[PDB]
Amino acid sequence: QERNTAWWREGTVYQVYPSSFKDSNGDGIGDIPGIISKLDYIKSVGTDIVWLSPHYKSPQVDMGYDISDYKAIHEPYGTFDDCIKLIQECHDRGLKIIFDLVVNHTSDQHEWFKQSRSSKSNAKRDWYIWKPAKYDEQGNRIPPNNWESYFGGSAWEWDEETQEYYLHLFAKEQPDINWRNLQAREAIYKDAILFWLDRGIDGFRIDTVQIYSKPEDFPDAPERVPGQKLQNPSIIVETGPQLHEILQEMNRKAFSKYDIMTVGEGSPPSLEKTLEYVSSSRHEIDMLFSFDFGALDHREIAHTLNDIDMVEMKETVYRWQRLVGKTDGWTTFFLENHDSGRSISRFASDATPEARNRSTKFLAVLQATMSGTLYLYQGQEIGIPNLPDEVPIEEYKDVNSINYYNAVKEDTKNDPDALKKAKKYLQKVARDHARSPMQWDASKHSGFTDGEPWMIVNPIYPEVNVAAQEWDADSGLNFWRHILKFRRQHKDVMVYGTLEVLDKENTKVFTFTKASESGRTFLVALNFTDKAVDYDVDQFASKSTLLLSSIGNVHHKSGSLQPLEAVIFEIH
Ligand SMILES: C[C@H]1O[C@H](O[C@H]2[C@H](O)[C@@H](O)[C@@H](O[C@H]3[C@H](O)[C@@H](O)[C@@H](O)O[C@@H]3CO)O[C@@H]2CO)[C@H](O)[C@@H](O)[C@@H]1N[C@H]1C=C(CO)[C@@H](O)[C@H](O)[C@H]1O
Ligand SMILES: C[C@H]1O[C@H](O[C@H]2[C@H](O)[C@@H](O)[C@@H](O[C@H]3[C@H](O)[C@@H](O)[C@@H](O)O[C@@H]3CO)O[C@@H]2CO)[C@H](O)[C@@H](O)[C@@H]1N[C@H]1C=C(CO)[C@@H](O)[C@H](O)[C@H]1O
Ligand SMILES: [Ca+2]
Repeated sequence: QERNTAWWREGTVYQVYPSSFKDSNGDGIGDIPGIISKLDYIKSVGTDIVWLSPHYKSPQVDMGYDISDYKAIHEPYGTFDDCIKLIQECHDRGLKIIFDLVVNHTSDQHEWFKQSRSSKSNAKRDWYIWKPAKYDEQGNRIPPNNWESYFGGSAWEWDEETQEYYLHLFAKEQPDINWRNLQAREAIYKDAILFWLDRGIDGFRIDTVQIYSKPEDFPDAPERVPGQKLQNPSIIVETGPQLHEILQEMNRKAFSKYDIMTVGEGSPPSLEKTLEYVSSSRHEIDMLFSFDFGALDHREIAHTLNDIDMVEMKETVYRWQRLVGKTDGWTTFFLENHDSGRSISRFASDATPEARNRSTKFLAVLQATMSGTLYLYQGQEIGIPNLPDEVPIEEYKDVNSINYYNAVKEDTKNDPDALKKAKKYLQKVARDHARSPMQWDASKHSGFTDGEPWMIVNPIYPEVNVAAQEWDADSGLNFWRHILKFRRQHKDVMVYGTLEVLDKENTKVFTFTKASESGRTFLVALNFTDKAVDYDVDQFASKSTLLLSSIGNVHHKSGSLQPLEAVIFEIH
């Protein structure tokens, strides 16, 4: 297996969320012709690869991650031929395109499930996870175990007709596939994987890549939340008894037969268990998204917010940057996605127009200097921030946001202090901050739509929009275009280099080196705080030359780092 791998190792990925990128026909929903009309723009950012979020036929309970037919397109996004055309349009512009592979579960509207739920005697009954009910000391019906769904409530839904519980780690409308069933495996390989590989896509982002294989005895999850009755089972369903077997099968039957890239969502906590997924010697997948960085400011199982521990952040970056150079594996780096809040609001400052611009550049230096495959999310390049405090809870259309808030409403009997704390939690880390439509210009709804958008546009759009940043040399967009050019030109150090952490105990400045096998070495220093901090590069490098600062080289002062100032020096 000798492959073309440089294109995905060095490539810049731009993730498009179809419902929110560009509406071509005034119904308020983004669509594929709209995407096609903005591919020139996507290319102009420095993108090599487009990651298209789910666009298949789907009732949109979980905005496309509940799929009812892998071989058909969500009608608002366009026709089947619109999708074939999008692939060609990307290829025409020198852009690769990867689709989202969501096969841990399907919609409850998928024909497979309609048949499986039909009857215990149906041929596809075993294609999903059906378990009998249990009874307590008082004789009341209870589910097989304490598993909590990732979206709240029990992970088992009761089907009255067949008197059995079915598993759903996500919503009740997303029943989980039984990956022990070999007939289910074959139908998924045919419909979800090879159908699209045969129509010329360049690979897949694999949704929840670690949780396909459940442990046969479905035991109770550990007490992760002290005193709570239900417990999230992520820690026991990840890397299950058949997981590696399954990825090996996907590789042998499909991924190895085409010139593609595969990135899986979710990584183990250890280097060696991670290498079981991404070591090129394992012939499974190419790279993984780790949730570790995204978890530095909140704990989702307890819905709590916390201040970022700078030392923990250093250890978290090094943890997965380690893969490049010292192993035959690969890694990824990203600050934003369709499941996260905006990076400038969470890791920098969105307080003022000046701060929004400064913050966009600061985080661009942090991402651009990380080894592995770099991923951008639509709007990260212009610095879209979180929806402000004035946006009411009713605008948070995400099912996860609605479920959590409603859980607080029910369990606290509308305690207004509890709801305010719930709102504040969501204002920081809800998925809705990524789904507010892309901001093209200062017209009505930022030019995303001629009609009324499905989701409210962030009200900062008159200032923050593509049109306002295009011809301003000082904009976040032009900073991103420049730093991606810098990254490509110095790929030995930025893409493929080995990362080492210096000045570890410093709680205000993160300093790391990027070194290529040739010996060429860069030193990167980021002041994450709101105050100027004394910083002497001569204490970490004998000789250094400033290459760039996120605040402008002429504003860099020797002996210190300004608030949210990131600098790159060539050393040795
Ligand atoms: C949305 C996302 O849910 C899962 O990821 C999050 C977990 O639910 C959180 O609890 C938290 O996980 C932590 C683990 O509990 C902990 O053991 C440790 O590993 O750290 C984790 C981070 O603190 O954070 C996770 C990241 O948000 C789930 O695993 C992930 O796959 C889900 N995302 C995709 C799944 C679906 C289902 O189709 C979609 O709704 C999303 O759009 C997907 O992209
Ligand atoms: C103390 C803290 O103040 C500043 O942080 C503020 C931001 O500048 C504001 O933009 C605002 O951020 C909120 C966003 O508007 C909002 O969208 C939301 O989602 O989250 C943000 C709230 O967290 O409010 C912030 C005040 O909370 C300042 O920029 C920042 O540096 C300051 N952080 C200090 C904390 C540490 C300890 O970890 C020390 O190193 C320094 O005192 C500062 O770094
Ligand atoms: Ca539309």
